[PDB]
Amino acid sequence: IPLARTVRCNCIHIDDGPVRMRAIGKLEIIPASLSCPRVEIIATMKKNDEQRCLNPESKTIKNLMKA
Amino acid sequence: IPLARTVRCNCIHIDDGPVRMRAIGKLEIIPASLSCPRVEIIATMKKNDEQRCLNPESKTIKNLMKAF
Amino acid sequence: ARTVRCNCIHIDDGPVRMRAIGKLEIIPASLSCPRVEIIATMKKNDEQRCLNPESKTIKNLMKA
Amino acid sequence: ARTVRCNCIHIDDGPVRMRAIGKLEIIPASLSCPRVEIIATMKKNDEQRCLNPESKTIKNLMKAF
Repeated sequence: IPLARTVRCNCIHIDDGPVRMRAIGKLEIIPASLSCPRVEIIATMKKNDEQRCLNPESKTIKNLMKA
Repeated sequence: IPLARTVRCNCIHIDDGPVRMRAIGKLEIIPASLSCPRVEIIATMKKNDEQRCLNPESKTIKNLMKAF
Repeated sequence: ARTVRCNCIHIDDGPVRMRAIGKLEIIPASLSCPRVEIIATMKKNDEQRCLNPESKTIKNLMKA
Repeated sequence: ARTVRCNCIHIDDGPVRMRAIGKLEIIPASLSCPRVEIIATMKKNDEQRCLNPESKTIKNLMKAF
């Protein structure tokens, strides 16, 4: 809880409306790094392979992730 | 996202947890800027000075917001 | 007794550009200030001012 | 006829630290690949390799606390 930290991440906007394994093609998890002090979760929906950034801090998201 | 863009924002982690307007001492809304290309919404919970970053794209949040 | 201890002593009405604001604060009604308050930090000079919650330039603006 | 298309040819059972992982691309069990595939891209050389979905170095690495 300081000021603005300059960061470099893939995800800028984080999609909210959840889903389930059924619709998700691939799930890409990216561990926290020096450039992006947070985990990034990018799902590719079989629906036109629409890529969506999810919130790793979200309960549902956590549930879906770990199996 | 065509790639990674260098960005400078107040919010790094978005508490996509729940809430509503009991408590919430204050709610800050920072329009999208050249430095952060998406609006930030910082809530200062009535209790304990604790600050939470809310997802501006969250239906609940857009509705909690469009309620002033 | 009619009493009030709010942050705003002055309420702006002069319409303001969506892009001229740097920050916006919404402090909801309380016993100490039964009225909602919206304080904007303008980009220019970073001057803080209060906008009318009831105003359209605001209701429209509130589609942030 | 018939056909089967999994991405993995080798399954790295050897341990691995979250430290050296760039990312995981977890692919859900499909009709074409009747199991889940977890491809890791090591930080080192950006090397890709498959890890066993049912291995501990993975389950504990499956971070969420």
